[PDB]
Amino acid sequence: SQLKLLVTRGKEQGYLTYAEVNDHLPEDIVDSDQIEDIIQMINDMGIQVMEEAPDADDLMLAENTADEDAAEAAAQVLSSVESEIGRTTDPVRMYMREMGTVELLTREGEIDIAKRIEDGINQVQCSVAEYPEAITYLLEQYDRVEAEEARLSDLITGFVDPELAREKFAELRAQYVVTRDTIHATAQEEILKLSEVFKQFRLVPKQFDYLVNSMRVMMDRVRTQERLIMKLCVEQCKMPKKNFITLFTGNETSDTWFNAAIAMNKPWSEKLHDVSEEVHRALQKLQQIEEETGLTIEQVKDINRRMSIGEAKARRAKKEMVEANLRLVISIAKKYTNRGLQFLDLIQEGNIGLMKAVDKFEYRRGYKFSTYATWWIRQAITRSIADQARTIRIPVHMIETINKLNRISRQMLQEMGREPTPEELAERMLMPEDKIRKVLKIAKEPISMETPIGDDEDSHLGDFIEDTTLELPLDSATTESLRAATHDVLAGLTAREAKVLRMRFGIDMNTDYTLEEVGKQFDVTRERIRQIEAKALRKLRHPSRSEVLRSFLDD
Amino acid sequence: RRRKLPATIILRALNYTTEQILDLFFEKVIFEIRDNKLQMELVPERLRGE
Amino acid sequence: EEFDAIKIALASPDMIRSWSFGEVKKPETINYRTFKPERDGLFCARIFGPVKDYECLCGKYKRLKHRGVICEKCGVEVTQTKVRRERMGHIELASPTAHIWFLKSLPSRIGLLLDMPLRDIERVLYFESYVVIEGGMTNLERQQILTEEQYLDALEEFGDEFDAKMGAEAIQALLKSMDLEQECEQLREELNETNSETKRKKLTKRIKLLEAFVQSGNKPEWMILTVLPVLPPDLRPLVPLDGGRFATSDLNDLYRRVINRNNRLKRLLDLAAPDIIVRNEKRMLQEAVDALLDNGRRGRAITGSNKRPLKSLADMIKGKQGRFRQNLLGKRVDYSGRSVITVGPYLRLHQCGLPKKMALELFKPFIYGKLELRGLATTIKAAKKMVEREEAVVWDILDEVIREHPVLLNRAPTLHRLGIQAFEPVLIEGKAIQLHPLVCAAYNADFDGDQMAVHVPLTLEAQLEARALMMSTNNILSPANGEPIIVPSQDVVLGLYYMTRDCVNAKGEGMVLTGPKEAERLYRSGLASLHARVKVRITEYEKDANGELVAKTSLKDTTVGRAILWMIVPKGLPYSIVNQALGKKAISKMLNTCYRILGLKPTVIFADQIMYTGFAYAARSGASVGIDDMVIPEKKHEIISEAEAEVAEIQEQFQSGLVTAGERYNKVIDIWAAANDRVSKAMMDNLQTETVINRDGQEEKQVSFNSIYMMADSGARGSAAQIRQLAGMRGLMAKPDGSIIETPITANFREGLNVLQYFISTHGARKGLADTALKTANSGYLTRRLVDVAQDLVVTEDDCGTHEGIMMTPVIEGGDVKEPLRDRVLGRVTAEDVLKPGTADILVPRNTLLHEQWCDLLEENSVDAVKVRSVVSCDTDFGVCAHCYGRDLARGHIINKGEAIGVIAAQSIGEPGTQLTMRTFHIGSSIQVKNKGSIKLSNVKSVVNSSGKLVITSRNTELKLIDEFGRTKESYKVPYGAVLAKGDGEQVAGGETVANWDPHTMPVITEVSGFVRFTDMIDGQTITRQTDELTGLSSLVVLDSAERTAGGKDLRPALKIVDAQGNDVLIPGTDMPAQYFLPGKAIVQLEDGVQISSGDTLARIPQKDITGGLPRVADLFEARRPKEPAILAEISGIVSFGKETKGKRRLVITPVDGSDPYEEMIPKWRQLNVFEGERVERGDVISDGPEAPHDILRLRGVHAVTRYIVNEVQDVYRLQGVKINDKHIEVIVRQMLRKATIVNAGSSDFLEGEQVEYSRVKIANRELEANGKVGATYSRDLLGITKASLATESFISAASFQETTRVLTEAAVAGKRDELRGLKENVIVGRLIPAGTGYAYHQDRMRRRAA
Ligand SMILES: [Mg+2]
Ligand SMILES: [Zn+2]
Ligand SMILES: [Zn+2]
Repeated sequence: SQLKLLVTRGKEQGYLTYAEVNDHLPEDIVDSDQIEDIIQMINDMGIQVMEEAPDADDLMLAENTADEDAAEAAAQVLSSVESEIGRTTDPVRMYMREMGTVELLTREGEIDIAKRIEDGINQVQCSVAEYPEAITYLLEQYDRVEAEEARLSDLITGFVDPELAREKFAELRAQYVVTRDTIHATAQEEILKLSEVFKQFRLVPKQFDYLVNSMRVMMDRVRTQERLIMKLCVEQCKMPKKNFITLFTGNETSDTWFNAAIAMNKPWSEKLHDVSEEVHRALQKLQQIEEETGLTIEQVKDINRRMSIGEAKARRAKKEMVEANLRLVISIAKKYTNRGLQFLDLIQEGNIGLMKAVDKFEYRRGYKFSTYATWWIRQAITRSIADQARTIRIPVHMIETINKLNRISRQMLQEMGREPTPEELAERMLMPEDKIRKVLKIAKEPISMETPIGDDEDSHLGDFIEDTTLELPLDSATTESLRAATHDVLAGLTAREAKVLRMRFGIDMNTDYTLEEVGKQFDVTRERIRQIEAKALRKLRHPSRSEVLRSFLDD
Repeated sequence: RRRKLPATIILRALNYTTEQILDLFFEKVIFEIRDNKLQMELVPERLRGE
Repeated sequence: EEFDAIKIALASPDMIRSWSFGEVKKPETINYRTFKPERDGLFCARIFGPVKDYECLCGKYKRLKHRGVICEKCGVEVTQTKVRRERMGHIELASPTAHIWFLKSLPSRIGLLLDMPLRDIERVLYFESYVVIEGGMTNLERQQILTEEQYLDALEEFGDEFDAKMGAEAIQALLKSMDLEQECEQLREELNETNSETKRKKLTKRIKLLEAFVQSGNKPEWMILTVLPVLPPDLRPLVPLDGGRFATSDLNDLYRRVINRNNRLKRLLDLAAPDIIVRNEKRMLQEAVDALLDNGRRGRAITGSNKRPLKSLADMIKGKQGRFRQNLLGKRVDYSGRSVITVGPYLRLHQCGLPKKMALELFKPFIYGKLELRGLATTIKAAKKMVEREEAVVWDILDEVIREHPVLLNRAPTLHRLGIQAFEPVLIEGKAIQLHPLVCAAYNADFDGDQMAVHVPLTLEAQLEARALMMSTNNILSPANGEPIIVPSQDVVLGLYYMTRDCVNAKGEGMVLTGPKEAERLYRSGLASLHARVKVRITEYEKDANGELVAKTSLKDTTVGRAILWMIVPKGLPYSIVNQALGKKAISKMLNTCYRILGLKPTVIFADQIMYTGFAYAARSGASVGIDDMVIPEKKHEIISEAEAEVAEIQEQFQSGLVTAGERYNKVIDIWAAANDRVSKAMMDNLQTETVINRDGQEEKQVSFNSIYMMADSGARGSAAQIRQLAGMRGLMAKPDGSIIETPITANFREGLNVLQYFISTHGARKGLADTALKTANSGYLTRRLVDVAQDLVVTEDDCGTHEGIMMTPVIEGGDVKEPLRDRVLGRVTAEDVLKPGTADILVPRNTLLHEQWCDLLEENSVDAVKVRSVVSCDTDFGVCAHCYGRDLARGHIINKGEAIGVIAAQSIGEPGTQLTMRTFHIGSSIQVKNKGSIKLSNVKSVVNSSGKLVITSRNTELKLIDEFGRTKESYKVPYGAVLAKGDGEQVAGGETVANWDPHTMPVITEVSGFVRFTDMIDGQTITRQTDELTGLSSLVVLDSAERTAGGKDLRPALKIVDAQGNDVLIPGTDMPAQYFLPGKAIVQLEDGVQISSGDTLARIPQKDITGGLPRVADLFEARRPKEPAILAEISGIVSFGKETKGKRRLVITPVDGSDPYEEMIPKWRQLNVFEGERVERGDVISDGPEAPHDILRLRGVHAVTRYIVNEVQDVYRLQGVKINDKHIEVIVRQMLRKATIVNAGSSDFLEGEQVEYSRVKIANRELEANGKVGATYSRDLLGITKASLATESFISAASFQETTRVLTEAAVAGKRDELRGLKENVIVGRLIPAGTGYAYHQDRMRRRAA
């Protein structure tokens, strides 16, 4: 309320001061960012100071702006900011406070987190070995790759020589074909052999993404078909959840639990009659998916469910670890705070790097994950500070050369005493004595074109850079005069003369022609064109006919 | 330039209590009761123009 | 491209794609090796067009014929390179983002559009707190925000049928999901039911907002950007500076940041990082975009590699360097120049000198045209080489281009519209612009190195305007008053004042001359001095006949000097004008009479002849100054000894304890200033009549020819003050605190000044400097603020057709008439016809332009008031009719149609404002008639007492002074019940007292004469035991509230008047019986037991600074209510008291019968100057003090407040002695009181308590009541200029001088189709101004439109 008393005093007295506002303010905030916000609000309020000094005379005397409908909202913002709570300001501090709710240690709890990660990858790996189109995709890639339409080392990123991989491709080919060539006597044994021959291989992450995306599309197909079934039965016929799932569960393959269900003498059966064909199509795509794969749609669901749960566990372990290591990222990113980039940009590059570190960690070499990910963080932030810091972007090797020059410049600037010359840098460095000129030309920033060149009334460097490409009005007038002159000159010829001498040039037309088209016009792609052109050139060379033209000669 | 405060707060924080504060920032005028109704000490300079 | 009104509105996304030329995707700009632009970054080729005109990027297609074809290799549309300046590309912001203007504008656009406070919006945006977006109907309000844990639970609460987001996605969902017609219906509902004036006030306000936002073409979700356009490439260049160093603008930096963060957010989304990562990234992108737009309102700017905050798109429009104020009004100008001005007296006043070289550089195109015309160069290049050789013939051709071609000559600050005058040229050797001399007073330009600039008018309309409107000899009347501004200034007037004076015995004494001609033939040959008193035969031509000139020879008795001055005076003037001393005031009213009699041509040629002869005889005087010229008084040493002994007296008396230190200081300073005035008078009387010379006899004394005295008498320079400082002592230096030092300077400048005295002088000298340094740097603030409010005002009707003006009379402030009537009804046009005091007549028709002939008649018949038509009551819609503005102008005829009077009005009020002290500045009981003349009483309520004398029983009886003419010669304001002597409308004798009263104490004198008793006077309760107890005066005086009991506060202190028995006679006319009641401090003296006489002091009741600076004028036009507001009546009726002393006692006034109940709360710390038993007229002084102009406007009416403002600001000027005609202040007032308020809308469609401006509502009810329907009551407002300019039909105008951001955003949400037809508007958008010559053009477009 007292800050409202500051408001009324600012209304009456006609100003305030840093001491006045700092007196009335609500205690216990004092971040000096909330303060700057509230001072900007009081400025936006009726008060227009904010002061330091009380006055003020004839120099801009008796100033005021009503600014109605801003006072009622500004004073409202004040009374609300004081009464409720103190709001955070900026976003670096947002990030700090929001991550400070992270329990900031995993002293060998990293082992459990990596345990969960391995759980996810291994459940999805069982999904991999069990997904038929996975092995068919591998076999298809093998054939495409062998012919030479693709590489073996591009598809799979090593097991736990591409000929070893290829004989293994044939081994798994025989495994998968023997799995498929028993259509129900030994199918479980077959899948067992297939899984235990495929569960020590590996692929590119993008090949695995393609596998998972064909899998996700399979799921999307099955989900659209279950829509076609249930949203067309239940939500189209008053066939409720219980009376639909009584026949939708367990077998979930045959058309009977829909068609014969139509005949069970029920209201939903008396409403499904026109949706009969639509759900028939639904179960037909479902059994065609069956045709596709070989496993029931319920096995489809169970497999993708296990995959999804492993994926969720792995993502959650990733999240938990990254929340932990955000502190590490902040600590390591503090060390580049004026490279030409923001603190938050550095720490976001670090976030990306830490994510890659998580994705490429293993305890099977006994690492300590903190110092492991420190490298990835520093490398990603270095790559970023190189790539997207300079205004005009210079490449990575060029930035390495530039920092080499700076290191050697410092070393020489206290070895030689005064400073080094390019001729001396081209022998401490071993560059060609000209690349150093180009490097130390290039590696400097640009000047800010709103730089204050305060040597005037009030100016800017931008207001002094003239325009170079504009054509002088003298030039434009001369051009128009020359057009008129040469037009009258060319009128001072014959029709055939003027036509050929316009065409072989670009005068009063589009771009200028060739002797081929000159001949396609005047019937003679031959010396008639040359005759006319050169003879008219001679004719216009006549002084007393081209004297004005040669007066158009800027010599 | 932070908030204002009662200026005696710094003096109390300097290991001063109220008695020695008052006897730092004031002279003294005594009052007595010598057999009758609140006698007074009176230096000639004290009561100028009142 | 004569398009239309400009239009503004929200930036719909698909619109932002239609503006596009391909998405910017990458942060690169250029290629670090080849400085072509990388594709595609902030720059590009395929997006924003080709680099080189008609040339591809890779270079496949390089001919004009191939324009249009996009190269198959790098898709660059081969076209001009200025197409690089108009293409806008867009960005595809992955997550949405909130436009900072429609977030932090102040009143949040989203806040009062969603019905939601701002802090929750910042929560949902910066991810502080979740928020529902159509949470269905289970538990949660739509706007109901949440927090983390609450959303976590609620997902377990209602995991289904639930919808909660946070981020820009949330605000966009809310705005989109909103449906505005629903909220209009809901708000009209709660306007129906909820009958709470505050409540349904804000309810109907928000419904006003939503209906506005619906009736635009907008949609509520367009405030949240999905697609963000990049400025083109060439408005934020990356210029190659010399050395490889590039000097880029800052928007490249900001867009690089935003494109980085957008790409990084997309990259995060592909990985699906944990939510802390994506949240911090979206916040970073939000801050990046918010720094792109405004770089402020966000709390802390993001400064570039400097420490200087980098400018942004809301900052290239704003400020005194944004495009509005810095490149749409102040733009450099080809065909200009400048130089040092100089003197050049050999010129007629219509031709400025000018150098050959500035001429041959300004008029190169003209030269080139002429040289290809006369065949001196067949081609233009040859002509250039010629005129760059400075050959022989280009000077001849330049003299043929500079024959009639007026150059505009400007000085550095151009305050008033004479600041920019044109001239012809006259080619000159040298490089100084030899300006004329007379015009320097107009420019305000001495020749101490001041630099005037010459422009050139290119076209042919501009040449006719630089000849027929801006030529030098068409602006000699100052725009702010009719007096000529060609006053001869310093060497010219000294020349005349030396020429036309008379020494007593010069050669050629008394000899008669045959005319002026042989007066010159005598002087030049030397037979007689230039001045020695002499009979001549002048022949003056008076022109009393209708346009005739009747010659009349005579023998005036003159000098030779006056006669030789007479050969230059033109015909119509009479010889008594040049027979006097011809000082500066007289030599200027010479020109004034010339212009008032003979028109303009002879006044121009006569001002030139005056300057010529003035310079000539001023040089012939040899008027030099030498050190024997400053004569000290020989009675100075005595005066200084005498005062320095009086200080000895006060020193001795201070050290005897008799006077305080303040008193001795004041007395010392008093005796020194007295010695100062005595010494100055002694020198001035040793100086003026000092010369004593002798005609053929003993001796005789005359005004002197001490060179410094002529220089101080003519008006050339200086005055008696500077002559004081040169000869007498120089006063008391005032130290800059304001306190005057007490150690005077007993020395002067002819003597020395020892060290102390000079040093003490330094204080005041440097204060003068430190103020005229702040004045020259803040000189045009007042004109700026006035032309902001009074600009779009143009005299756009021939005759408004009304009969309602303001009544003019000569101001008289209790003494000699300050401002007569011929200075106020000089130009304005009458409102209702004027009748000679018998009515006798119809003296002047109502539409007669009162030029000086009609003022002649009015002053021949002694007319006292002339109800003259006035600008503030013109009945024109968006304009001011031709007549009612009157006539005043640089010309002397009626104001033309269109001539932009708002600007010249603001400048008439603002250019003398340079001539006023910038610091504010404070100057600080019987009536005595001056002379013969009858007495005149207005509002006089007198009683014929049994004593005989006269007493006024009306609060407001003005005591005037009328003669037998009938004129009002004097007026005085009698206090209440002053003892009056003479008759009411009768005759008195000159210089005789006629009214006396009580100085500090208020009589309560009775009404009629009847017996007396008391009522409710109990001591201790209502009265106190007062008495002049040495005399027996039993005074049981009324007790106040703090001494009357709490039932005593319920008591009524009273004075009953009994008749002869015990009853109470009716008050005569009314039926309130005979008695007077009284307030606290109604000090009673007598008691019950006497019959009263009319004029009985039944009680005794006890109880101006004029700021004169410029800031008094600034606050007058700001109309700020003063500190002590003059409490003023509210309803014309009887007075009474109210609820007694609830802190502020409550008055109560009552009419005869009507709406009586008005009671007013007053701080009872202040006197109430009203009786307890009277009938206070509406608009009557209940209290004293300055009365607020708003109260004038609301109680009395328009003409009252306008006469108030004009007389107040006229006081502020004619205090300082500055003339400014009242048309200008009246027009600035007509711009002040423009808005209006409503009482009962009725048969119109405006909200009742809404504020709307007068012109709109007046045309509305004028056309409605023109129908059979009924009007709409409106209560006029009155805004200060700084707020009355704050409302503008256009937004292009209000985007200049108001703060740009609020203007743009308010117009933007409102979708305000701003027309043109202002002056800021068209000067911005660069078509014809609709003020001057452009007015006929705009009438042309008005005809085009609407047909
Ligand atoms: Mg000067
Ligand atoms: Zn190309
Ligand atoms: Zn009018």
